[PDB]
Amino acid sequence: MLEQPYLDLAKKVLDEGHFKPDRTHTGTYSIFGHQMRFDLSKGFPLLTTKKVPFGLIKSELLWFLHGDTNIRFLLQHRNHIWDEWAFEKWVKSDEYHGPDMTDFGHRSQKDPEFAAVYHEEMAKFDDRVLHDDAFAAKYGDLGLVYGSQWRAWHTSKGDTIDQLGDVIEQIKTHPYSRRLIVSAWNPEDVPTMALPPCHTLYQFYVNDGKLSLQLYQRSADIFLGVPFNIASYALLTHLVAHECGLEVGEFIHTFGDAHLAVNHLDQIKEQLSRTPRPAPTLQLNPDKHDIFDFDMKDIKLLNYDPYPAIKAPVAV
Amino acid sequence: MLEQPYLDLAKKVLDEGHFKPDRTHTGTYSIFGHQMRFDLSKGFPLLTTKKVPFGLIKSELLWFLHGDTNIRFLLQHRNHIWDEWAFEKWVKSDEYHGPDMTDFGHRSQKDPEFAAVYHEEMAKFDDRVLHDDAFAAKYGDLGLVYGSQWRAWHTSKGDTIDQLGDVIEQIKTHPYSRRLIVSAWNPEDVPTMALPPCHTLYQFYVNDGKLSLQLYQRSADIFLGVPFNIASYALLTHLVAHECGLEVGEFIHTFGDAHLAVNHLDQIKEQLSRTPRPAPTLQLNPDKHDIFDFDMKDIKLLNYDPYPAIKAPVAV
Ligand SMILES: O=c1ccn([C@H]2C[C@H](O)[C@@H](COP(=O)(O)O)O2)c(=O)[nH]1
Ligand SMILES: O=c1ccn([C@H]2C[C@H](O)[C@@H](COP(=O)(O)O)O2)c(=O)[nH]1
Repeated sequence: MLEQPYLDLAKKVLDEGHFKPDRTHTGTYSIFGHQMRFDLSKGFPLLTTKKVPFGLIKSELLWFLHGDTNIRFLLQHRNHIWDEWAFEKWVKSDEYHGPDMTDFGHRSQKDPEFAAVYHEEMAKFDDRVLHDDAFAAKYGDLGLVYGSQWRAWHTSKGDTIDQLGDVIEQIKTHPYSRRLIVSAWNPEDVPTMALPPCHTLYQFYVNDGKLSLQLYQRSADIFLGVPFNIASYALLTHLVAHECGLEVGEFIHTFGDAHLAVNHLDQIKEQLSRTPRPAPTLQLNPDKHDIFDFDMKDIKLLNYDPYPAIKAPVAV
Repeated sequence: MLEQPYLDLAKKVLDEGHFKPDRTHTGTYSIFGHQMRFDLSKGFPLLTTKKVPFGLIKSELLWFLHGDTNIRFLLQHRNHIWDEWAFEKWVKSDEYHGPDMTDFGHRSQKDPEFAAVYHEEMAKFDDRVLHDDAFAAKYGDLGLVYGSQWRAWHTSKGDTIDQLGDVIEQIKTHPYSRRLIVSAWNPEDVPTMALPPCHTLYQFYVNDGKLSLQLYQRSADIFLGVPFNIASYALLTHLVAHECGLEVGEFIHTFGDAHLAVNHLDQIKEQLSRTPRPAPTLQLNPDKHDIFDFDMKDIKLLNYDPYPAIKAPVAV
């Protein structure tokens, strides 16, 4: 079925990946270099063998797409994927006056009595970002994230490039171009960012009226990360194809280091017992064409019928 | 044999690639997204089914490695891969006083009586670059090429990053790093360079004392280009492994658009009749460790026994 490539990457890491330490007290099993294809005319690759929240995956992408770097848009669609990086900033800053909150990510997962204060402060931090304008502008704004790297790359003569807007324009006028490339890796920010981007670079490709997209992903968490990554970029393929009025082609997903966390073996094995169902269909608004001004209600998912979600611990 | 992946990419493009126009009056057959592996402990992947000039492939890489961007180093090892980009500059410039030389690449291949003056001027241009210092500095210097993109990426606050020197340092001290990435794509130069780099980005990887390298190549000429590309980067894998004292692992070659030019079908079919021979062995100087100061005589090839070379026309 559509998703087999992903079930094949999980199996491949299980009986083939080697043990490799990382930023965590536990390790990972990992491989290096891996490529998968999804024919997007076959259906949309949201996993069926595990419930994946599309609304999250899509409100994040819109954010990227508007070139926004402020958490606030996200909070307003109840999407919190990005709160820990914002709130970190808050905490290491003058203006903050609360229980230190040092190394809160690790310590969220030991103490059930800290994990309860972290969850209080965070709710207030989210609250202030949502209502206090001055506040958002100071700690709601992440600075370097995909949205500005895509739509406002800072030059050396202090202006701004919209890589993606220009690229889309190129697709419209030089479809056979071999240089349709949006990159998110700036070698001058990289050594001082707490997260240099995982989604390093991608490249668009046109042939016979079809748009395809290859993603170069330096590092992928097979269980938690890669199910979301797949849908993000398959959605982007669709949106760009829609804006250029091209038919949709293939999403190619290339990896550097694909890993599975050692405390996720059981969950992943559980996943491999399930038998894929038919893929959902994606469905974009026909009246609206500028994808830059797309909203939530413009992108529908149809016939998504997943297995239950698989809760799992996180890696810290 | 070691090279099968390449013979498998050529076949794959033959009975599977679709017709696609490009910068040339002829087309290309092409595919999008492709990955190959070469286990470098099995031997060095210089093609055996077609004579490939190692000396060229290596004097180019040393140049990159010294962070040089001046043609002159190259001329001094009789390597001309880069002369047309230098000389172009010359020609569209005040100081030049000769037969116009407009669109010389196309017109080199029609007129056997132009192709003879182009070959005269070029010999003089090469001569001046070799002997006139002021001259080299003005037209010998290509500006943006791999050597400065690797070793002197210009920042926004007007300094210089040595991506590769830093990366190597990282390999030495954080071998399990998932961010060992040297990128050659600067979104701010890209729209005004006559050749935005083909070799877009690469990433190093370490496990069990072995170094591997994945290359993201946006565009590859399967017949002319890709045999050289393979050895460049397999050499680089070796040199970096040597400097970090790690064993050598795999070279993974990832492609965006892999193409074959329509006037190279016959040559490629001829190539597929040949039967690979055993791979040559690479052999680097043990006394010298700083790869930045490696010379020609420090890198030997052993037991390279190729088939004859396959001359072919070029695409213009
Ligand atoms: O969409 C995402 C976002 C993050 N990660 C993971 C990969 C790693 O587990 C971690 C990044 O750590 P480094 O790879 O930078 O060291 O985030 C994913 O797999 N997918
Ligand atoms: O080492 C090299 C250098 C160049 N090319 C080719 C690929 C294309 O034929 C051409 C670049 O043109 P664009 O892809 O930028 O349009 O150079 C290679 O395959 N390998």
